[PDB]
Amino acid sequence: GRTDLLRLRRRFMRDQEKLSLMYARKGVAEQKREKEIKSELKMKQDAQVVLYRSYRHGDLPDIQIKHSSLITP
Amino acid sequence: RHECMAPLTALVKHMHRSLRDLPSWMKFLHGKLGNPIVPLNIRLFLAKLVINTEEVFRPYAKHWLSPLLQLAASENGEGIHYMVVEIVATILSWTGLATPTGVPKDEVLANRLLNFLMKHVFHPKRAVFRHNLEIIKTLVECWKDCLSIPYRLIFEKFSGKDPNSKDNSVGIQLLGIVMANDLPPYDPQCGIQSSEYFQALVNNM
DNA sequence: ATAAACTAAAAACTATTATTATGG
DNA sequence: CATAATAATAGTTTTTAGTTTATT
Repeated sequence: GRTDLLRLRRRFMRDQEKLSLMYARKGVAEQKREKEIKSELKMKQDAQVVLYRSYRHGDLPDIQIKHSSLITP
Repeated sequence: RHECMAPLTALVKHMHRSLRDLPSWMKFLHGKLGNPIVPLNIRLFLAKLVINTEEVFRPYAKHWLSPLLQLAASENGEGIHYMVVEIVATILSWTGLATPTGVPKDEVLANRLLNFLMKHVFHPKRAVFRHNLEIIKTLVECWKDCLSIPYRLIFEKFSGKDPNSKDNSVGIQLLGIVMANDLPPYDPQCGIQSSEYFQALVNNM
């Protein structure tokens, strides 16, 4: 219980801000509409492609790859 | 809110920059608070301070265990509930640093504070009431050391008016707080009858 | 001058549904 | 100006007051 004081202060609502809370919920909802629109438009695109091999850099191709690395692709 | 405390806060910051009961005057203030005679002006000054200074005396809060509790008990400024909840939040912000299970003084202080809060726990509001309930749950499940259940004030809280309109549900949620603990559902000790104690339950049922 | 039905039975029991007291 | 909400509304059967049509 470390956030317990933080839980207290975040729940210090007794300045009677019910209308303020609902308005904050409203603004959050509008931003959620915007962000959701953006996310939907983004995800219709092809998702990021997954790889299947480790890789190393040198002056030569490293033949030390394993059978798994070869056949998973 | 407190405003003259700002230099005190600067003092705390400076000392913690420079910083067992190694005295940087917390012996002086330790005595200044341990007495339940310290004036409410100075009492609340020290209270707000130690709220803001809980971090510095972690492997010290056990010695601070008794003051805060006796500070917590029978609190009599911005509001009694305000400082009560703030200080108990500070106390439970540590759990292994100190426990009110040593001298029976802290144990009885904790029990008396429990009675105070369960007397006080209610809101016309929704969450902050449930926030208090969760406060009770957190304290009982972080100590579980000397904590004992009255069941009597509890009984009248949940037995209620035989509600044609929901009111005693506060006592029901208190029972649920107990239920979250592995504590006995109701000690069949004397109580009042130990049999109808559940007849009132099934009545409100 | 209407004794049958003249004409449509004013009304709750016992069952559901949109309200918002609020949840956030 | 959003959302597990919630509940005051309504709608079915009874049984009164309207009325024809002979009835003398």
